[PDB]
Amino acid sequence: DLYSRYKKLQQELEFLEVQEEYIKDEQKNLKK
Amino acid sequence: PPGGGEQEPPPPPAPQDVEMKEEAATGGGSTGEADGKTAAAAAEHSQRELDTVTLEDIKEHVKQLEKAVSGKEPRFVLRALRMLPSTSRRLNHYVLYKAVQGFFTSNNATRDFLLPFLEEPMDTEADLQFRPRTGKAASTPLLPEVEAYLQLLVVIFMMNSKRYKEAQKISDDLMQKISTQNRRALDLVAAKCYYYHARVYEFLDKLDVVRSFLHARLRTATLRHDADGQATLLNLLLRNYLHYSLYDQAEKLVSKSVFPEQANNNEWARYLYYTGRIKAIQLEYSEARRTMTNALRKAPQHTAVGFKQTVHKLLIVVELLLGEIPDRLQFRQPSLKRSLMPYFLLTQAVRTGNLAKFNQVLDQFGEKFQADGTYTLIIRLRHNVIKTGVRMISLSYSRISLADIAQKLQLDSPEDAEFIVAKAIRDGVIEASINHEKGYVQSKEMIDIYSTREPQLAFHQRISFCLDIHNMSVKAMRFP
Amino acid sequence: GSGLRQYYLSKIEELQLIVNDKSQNLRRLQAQRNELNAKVRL
Amino acid sequence: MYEQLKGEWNRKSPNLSKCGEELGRLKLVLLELNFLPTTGTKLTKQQLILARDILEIGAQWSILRKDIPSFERYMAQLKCYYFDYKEQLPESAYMHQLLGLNLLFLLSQNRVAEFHTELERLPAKDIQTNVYIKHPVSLEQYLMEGSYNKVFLAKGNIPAESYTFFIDILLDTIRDEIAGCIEKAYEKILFTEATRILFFNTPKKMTDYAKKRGWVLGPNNYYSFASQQQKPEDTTIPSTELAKQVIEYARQLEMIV
Amino acid sequence: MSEKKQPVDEDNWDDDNVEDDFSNQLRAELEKHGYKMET
Amino acid sequence: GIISLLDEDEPQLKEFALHKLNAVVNDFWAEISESVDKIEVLYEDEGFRSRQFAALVASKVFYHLGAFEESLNYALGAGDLFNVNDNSEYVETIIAKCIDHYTKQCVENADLPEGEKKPIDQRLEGIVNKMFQRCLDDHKYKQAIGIALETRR
Repeated sequence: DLYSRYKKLQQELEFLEVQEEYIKDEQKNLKK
Repeated sequence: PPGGGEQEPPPPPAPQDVEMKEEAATGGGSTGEADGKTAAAAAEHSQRELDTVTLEDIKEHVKQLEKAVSGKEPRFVLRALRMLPSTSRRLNHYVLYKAVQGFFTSNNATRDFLLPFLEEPMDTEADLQFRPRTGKAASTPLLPEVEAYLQLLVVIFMMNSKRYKEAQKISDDLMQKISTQNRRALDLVAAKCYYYHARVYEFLDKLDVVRSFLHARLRTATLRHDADGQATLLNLLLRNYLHYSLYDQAEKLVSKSVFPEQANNNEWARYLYYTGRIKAIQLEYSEARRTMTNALRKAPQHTAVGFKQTVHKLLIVVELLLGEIPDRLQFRQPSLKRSLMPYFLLTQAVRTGNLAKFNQVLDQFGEKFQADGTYTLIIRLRHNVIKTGVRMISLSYSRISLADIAQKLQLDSPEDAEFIVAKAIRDGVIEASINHEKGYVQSKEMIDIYSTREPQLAFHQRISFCLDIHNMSVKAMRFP
Repeated sequence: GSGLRQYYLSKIEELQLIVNDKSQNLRRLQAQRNELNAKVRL
Repeated sequence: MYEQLKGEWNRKSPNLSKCGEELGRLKLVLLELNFLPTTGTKLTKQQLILARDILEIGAQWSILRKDIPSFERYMAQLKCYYFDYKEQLPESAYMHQLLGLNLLFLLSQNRVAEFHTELERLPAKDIQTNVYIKHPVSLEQYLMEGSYNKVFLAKGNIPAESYTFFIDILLDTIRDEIAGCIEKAYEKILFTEATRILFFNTPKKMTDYAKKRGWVLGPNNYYSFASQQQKPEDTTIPSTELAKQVIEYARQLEMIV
Repeated sequence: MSEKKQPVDEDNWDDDNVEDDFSNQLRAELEKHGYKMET
Repeated sequence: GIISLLDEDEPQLKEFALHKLNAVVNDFWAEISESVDKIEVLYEDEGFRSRQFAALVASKVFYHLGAFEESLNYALGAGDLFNVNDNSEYVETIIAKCIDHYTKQCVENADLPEGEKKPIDQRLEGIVNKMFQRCLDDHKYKQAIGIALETRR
């Protein structure tokens, strides 16, 4: 688990960030 | 007996109710935000942390005999909290021991029993993951005890309780710390315990053990956790380094740890004063008088906290020595009326030419001056005596003569005229040019602050400031 | 533990803290986006 | 153990082998039990007492041989012993003037920040007593307003020695600044004002101001120059970077925060 | 906070004026004309 | 002062110099920040008979200085005096940085296994495989496999 903890948090980083950019996209499009 | 007897049904129950429930809600919501609230870095029980800052200092000092607060400790420390049944049992005990305080006699805990009360948190499947809960449970042993202001034979027991709490630092640094962010709460606890433990080492000798331990507890900062522990421990580091007469200050300047960031308008404000006197001890030259004004104007919201009188006193002392000559009657607080009289006479003889009156006042009130920790004021105040006069006339006359400006400032000799015409140029106390073909110190003036890019210089930082404010709003809005 | 475990136990520290914060931020952005969706829908 | 205790102490220092041999005594002085912490055994602090005084005469050898870095070296371990980590008893009668030669050491060499972090360790020992500091401290008070040559009207007062090594550095420390002040915008006080009032009864000091500085004294005076630029203000140099600042302004203001 | 290390508990520029910077405000100064009936 | 304790160039004060280095090796790395050349040049001595020790105390100070890599470099240049010193709670910082630099360096070498490969230091890996021995001893092996993956070995 502990090594898979450290891998799974990594996987929880970028897949979480793509949503961060994603809401930017959605908001800017919604303005239009 | 008939007088003093009828006057203790009401006194006990007040702390019995509100002193009961306050930290009950504190530990309650704080515990729920320790289990939950992974972003518990800013707890609303941190405002309850502040409410505990001013809470016990005025609420309760003694354990409130007649069975008001004495039974709190045996109740509140008996917290096993195994699981929901064995924790709803303690939920029952919150009210169950209340019959013990009211009807029966509480468990007397005159700062001798709290140490053996540190077994109740261990009894019946002890909880160690709640090092915040047991941490405030480590503050509470001091809370009646230290806040009683004894410093009498229980200073050492203070020290032992804080050794158990430093063992709670050991528990954070060693025991089940899975990014729980509790040091930044344990840094506030380390703050509180080391204010009155600071006093503890004021009622005793030096603190060098807390110097090395302070370099260690500070050492762990900046590596894993850094928030207000480096700030507060740095200030405690500075206060008695300054309090002791030694080199002590260029070590502080070389102490390149000056940027523990925003301290919520409380730590940072005084922080500018701790660093401010430091920059003052090396003949401050208008670089830190601005940060003295800054610190005095940052967090004045209290009412004469006690060191605020010292910042208000020492602030314009350096400015008088530098360029300015305002008095210090502007904030004539009742808190200031008795702390103004020596300094009141202090600043008059500077601008006035009666240096004999200045020595009269200095010999008159030097005892208060020596109590203020400003010994070196006279060694450099005669500096700004003639520099204050020459600044005055230098401001008055535009094309003034140096062969005339001396004779008015009780110079009395042409040779004495130009002993002040040797460093005023390099210093910048007046903008003029001295000549021997014409020994006339004629000044000049310029414009184009509006015609040179002064305003856009002054504007950029504050533009960033306002956009900072916008960023703070957008970041601190959408909680619901 | 100290030599072998502590390097990963102490390195999942910030891997957990970052996802700890960006969920708060993420839900902030979610609330705003849903505001826009309701408005332009109506 | 006590090698050459007073071999050449009062008479003179004819042989420098006693120098390195005394420093061989400091080999054991620093290494008997400790030198900094000095944890226990106060009796080991006694040869740190004499270890201090031997460093004092050692700095008296450095003052004789113009030995600045070794001089401060002696004063360090000295002052290291006076901030000995243990509260021991009285050191000697030789501390207060020793710190007098330290304070004259550091005062004349433009060490003001170092200066004012030195007079704050013995609060009332260097104000109304310890003339070996009182002359340096009133000295610095002379170095406060304009009393730099007034010091030289006050040179004839020394408690023990000539103080030549810092009445001379107090010469130079006023020499760079009289040279700078004359280099300032000024109209040439003649040879008699720059050469007779100050110091230097017509030595090659005229080579000092004539060579180290300008003011070429040929026709009966020193001679200035412009000492100024031509006011080269472009003001369109920031025409690029400031546009960058605005681009950042609308940048962050336009960004979805 | 929680220090209370104090003693027991404009007049700066306007009194800095009116007492010392001001001269004819606390005391009189108008006698010069008696020193001016000959100049 | 007190600082000009080290103004002698004597030979036995070179071995007493180290005896003062490990004595003052703990806290005042703020002072050693101005005392870097006093440790660097002290490290630079062919006639110094305790070589790499100035890199011991150097790796002490440069951490405080803020050079997370410099204390690692001179910790490499500390010789046996550093490799023997691996049981502590402070050293876990510099060794954590060591395994960071190590695993990233090994991912780099695994990138291009031929041509212009950044050579890994022998003393760089000497505490690496030693730490893997800690992986062999401290009763846990998801760690030992973990660094095995990242190490590209």
